[PDB]
Amino acid sequence: MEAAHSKSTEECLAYFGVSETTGLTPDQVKRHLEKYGHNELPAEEGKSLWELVIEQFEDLLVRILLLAACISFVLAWFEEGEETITAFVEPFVILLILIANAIVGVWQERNAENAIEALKEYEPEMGKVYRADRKSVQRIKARDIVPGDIVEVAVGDKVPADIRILSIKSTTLRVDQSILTGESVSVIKHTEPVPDPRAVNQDKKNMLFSGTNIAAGKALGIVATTGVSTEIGKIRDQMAATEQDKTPLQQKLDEFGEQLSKVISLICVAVWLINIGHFNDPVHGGSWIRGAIYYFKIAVALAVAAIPEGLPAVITTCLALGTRRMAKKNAIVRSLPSVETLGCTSVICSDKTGTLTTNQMSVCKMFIIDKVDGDFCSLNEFSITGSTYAPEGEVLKNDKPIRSGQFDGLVELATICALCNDSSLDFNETKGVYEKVGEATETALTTLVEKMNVFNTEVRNLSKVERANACNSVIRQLMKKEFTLEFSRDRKSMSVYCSPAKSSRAAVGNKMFVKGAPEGVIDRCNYVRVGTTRVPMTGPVKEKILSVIKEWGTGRDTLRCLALATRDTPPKREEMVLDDSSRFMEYETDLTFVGVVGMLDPPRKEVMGSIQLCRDAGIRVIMITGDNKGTAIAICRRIGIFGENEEVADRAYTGREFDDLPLAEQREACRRACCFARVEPSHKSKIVEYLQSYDEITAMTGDGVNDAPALKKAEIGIAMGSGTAVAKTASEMVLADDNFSTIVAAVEEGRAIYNNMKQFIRYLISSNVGEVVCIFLTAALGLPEALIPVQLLWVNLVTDGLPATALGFNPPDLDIMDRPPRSPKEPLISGWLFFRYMAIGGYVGAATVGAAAWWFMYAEDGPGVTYHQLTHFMQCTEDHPHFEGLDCEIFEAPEPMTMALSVLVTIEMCNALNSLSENQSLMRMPPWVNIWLLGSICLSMSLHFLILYVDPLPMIFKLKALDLTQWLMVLKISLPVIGLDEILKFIARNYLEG
Ligand SMILES: C/C=C(/C)C(=O)O[C@H]1C(C)=C2[C@H]([C@@H]1OC(=O)CCCCCCC)[C@@](C)(OC(C)=O)C[C@H](OC(=O)CCC)[C@@]1(O)[C@H]2OC(=O)[C@@]1(C)O
Ligand SMILES: Nc1ncnc2c1ncn2[C@@H]1O[C@H](COP(=O)(O)OP(=O)(O)CP(=O)(O)O)[C@@H](O)[C@H]1O
Ligand SMILES: [Mg+2]
Ligand code: NA
Repeated sequence: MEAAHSKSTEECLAYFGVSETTGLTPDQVKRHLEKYGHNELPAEEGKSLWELVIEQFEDLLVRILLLAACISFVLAWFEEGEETITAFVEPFVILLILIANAIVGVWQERNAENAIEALKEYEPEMGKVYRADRKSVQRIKARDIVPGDIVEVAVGDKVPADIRILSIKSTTLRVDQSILTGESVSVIKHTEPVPDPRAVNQDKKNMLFSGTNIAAGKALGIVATTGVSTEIGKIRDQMAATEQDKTPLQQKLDEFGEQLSKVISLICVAVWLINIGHFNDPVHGGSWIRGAIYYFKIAVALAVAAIPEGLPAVITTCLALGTRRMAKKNAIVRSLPSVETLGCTSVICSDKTGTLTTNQMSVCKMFIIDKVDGDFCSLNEFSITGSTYAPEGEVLKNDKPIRSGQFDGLVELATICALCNDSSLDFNETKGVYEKVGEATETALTTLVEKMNVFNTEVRNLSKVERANACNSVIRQLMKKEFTLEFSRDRKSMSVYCSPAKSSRAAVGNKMFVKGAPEGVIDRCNYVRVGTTRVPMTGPVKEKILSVIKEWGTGRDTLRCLALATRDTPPKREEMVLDDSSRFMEYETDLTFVGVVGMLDPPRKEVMGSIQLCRDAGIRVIMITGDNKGTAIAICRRIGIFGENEEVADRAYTGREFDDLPLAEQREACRRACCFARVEPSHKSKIVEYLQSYDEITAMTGDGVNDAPALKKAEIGIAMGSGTAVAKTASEMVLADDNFSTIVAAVEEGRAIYNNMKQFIRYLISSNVGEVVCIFLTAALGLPEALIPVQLLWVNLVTDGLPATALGFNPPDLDIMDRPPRSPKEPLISGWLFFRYMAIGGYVGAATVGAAAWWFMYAEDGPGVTYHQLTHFMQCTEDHPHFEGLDCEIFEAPEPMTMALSVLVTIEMCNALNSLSENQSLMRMPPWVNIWLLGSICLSMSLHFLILYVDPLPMIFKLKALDLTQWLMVLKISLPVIGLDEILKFIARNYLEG
């Protein structure tokens, strides 16, 4: 391996000590191969079903359930009555539930995918090398390519490794480095070295990246780095090193079981102490192990009582629906759990051009030197109409139509835009629209010529599929494109070498047409053309030129400027090495300015407003672009990131400025800044680190593998619909429409979902609290079981779930977007709210137990010891004549249970409603505010009545109710809950919170 790109062709050949015409020798291979290993990325790791199901049974709760299911299973086998043939339901059900979860997670993860897996899609199976054990090129498996061997690639091949170019055989080499950046635009590779050792891939012009494709050409090169050491290999490392935390909800839940667990074992401790009398009174007689079974079978009740068995199903079904929802709004969210974290986004870093703007360019202004005399200088500003690349529009001066032709400067300005352009227009029939062909900024300048036919030629007499390129075509035939000197970020500009068409324009012949950033060119300008005539560049005219350029790109116009020039007497062709880049800037000098051109990348409509929502939302927004700081800011102002006259010194940095700062200040800059200019590689990733240090939930965008590491590290990495596959696999969400707006919209659904989600959680949990109270009392008093796990299950899963998932559709608040994002550290239940369900539950636990016990005493269908003796119901068949007098089995009666449970059910269909709002009376927030909530409650009730009226179902449970004598009892017990709440709710007025 080596830092080749900085080293010369010979330097690399020496390093690895290899022959360019021979290749590595079988010894060198074995050696190298050993030292560097094979050319591939470590394999994937995926827990087997075993490992899966094992974690599926790793949750403390699911564990607690498994133990519980066992105990029950053990207890069922301990009877010996033919009628106790139902005992195998309780355990069998729990297991189903448990199992069903495992069945999910296994099919869940199962259909997932790693972004690191996506990368291996870039690893081409074969490759071509030249090794000493043969003279012709060998076609071997990339896996076996080694650092140092001479490699060969061409037109269709996928570059197998990070290769330094040794020699280009075709007349030109082109590469599609999009898997890296995403830009489909091919680039030209050379052979000479690049000085900077810390140079970004972009400027490694003599380098070939493992993953990219050869757009056009054929070349020979020497392998620099392999496997994980290659540009793409580094990324894979970063993405694997990165660890993503759990959704705050998943956090909050794990925290719940952790506690749910401690309480449980504590109750057993209390319970045991309440029945500790058995150490000083027991007649050491029989029923000693008919008492153990009690504390045991009462345990598994306690468990299913404690766990919100159905919650998981509710949540997931909620998230899915919302997902499917967001999808309609163009937000493609991949992991359901994200929807939570999304609704909490603190900061959003959005790339500019693709999402904030439309990436649809068009020239608005022009300006050619009109007159220079003394210090008196006069320009010639214009305007151009038409936002589509469409050839439809008019050139104007002071908003008055004009014939570009009448001016010379323009005629040239035009020919330059027509010959220093590697793009083109095209018209499709499928959707009758004018489509860009080359690059955005060029495919525009071409549109600029069509709109301004400098030599008034027909056209209106031509079809659209001809009109698109019929003014350019003309200028293309007045001069000959000898070759071009490509754009390189060093000299920020480009130029085409031209010779005329013999006898028609051979006045001076060989010309050089250059376009590029205004700064660069204008310096390299020693003359200015005042329409068909030249004058030496001079102090004032230069200032006038630049000045307008600043206004155009800083002013409300926010335009991108391309100063245009031509080299009247270029050097002689033979005096030019068209294959080594350093000399281009030298070739593009002693120039004559012929005009600058401005163009606009229009923010999207929804942006202006979305940007405002976020403000309202207290969600910060940061733009990341490639625009010079000066312009970056201006555009930030035009959209609302900044105020028209707001101070921004400390709020917007440039990629470089940022490096020149210390890890300390670096951090500050981030929590306050809102605009990053020309940001290099790591910057994205680093910024996500500083925005996380302040514990902010942040979103990132981007689409090439270059940004996979940031997308993975952001709390919500965001990919583009038209982005690459890896980026997507590395992202939590995907804007099918690439639109910034789509982001916010989504952030909002997330805030809505959670609110409702949040409620049904509180709903289910609370009941689970009361269920336990019941089970406690039932054991603290000694009273016969009031409720059975089975019943309980059915409840928490169905009778209670439907209303839960129903509340999921709770209409959204109105100020959802006027409130700061939620703090992740916000507990679902605490304070006075803790107190309410502290109460409610305590109520159901009394209501329930009381009701069943009621049937025992005070009931007209099986009276009982109104003296409370029922408490020793254990002792019945024992001392029958010991106050018993009657049938020793009424305790095992079914009706008393059907009491305590129907009291529960109703108390829930009730408490369900008390949850439509956390603090609003129902007289304020009526139950019909959500029809599903009511619609479901009914579905659950009929269901309840289904377990009673069917014949199979009842047997597993309790018997029917005696409506009006027994049912009314239920109601005079339950309904009162609503009030208890309303009362406690009303306590929201007597305090200061609303
Ligand atoms: C589900 C049923 C029960 C009985 C339970 O043990 O819940 C406790 C518990 C673990 C918490 C408490 C429960 O505390 C009690 O109910 C007191 C025990 C008295 C009954 C014993 C009879 C002798 C929650 C349920 O209830 C109230 C209202 O007091 C609210 C909340 O839970 C949530 O926000 C849900 C988490 C998704 C948690 O305080 C939570 O602890 C936490 O870490 C939280 C933040 O989680
Ligand atoms: N095809 C081209 N040839 C020569 N100069 C060009 C050009 N396209 C743009 N320019 C000018 O050169 C300067 C830089 O070009 P560069 O290719 O880095 O821009 P870019 O802003 O399009 C990158 P990004 O796509 O990330 O926003 C620009 O600021 C512009 O003034
Ligand atoms: Mg460009
Ligand atoms: Na992520």
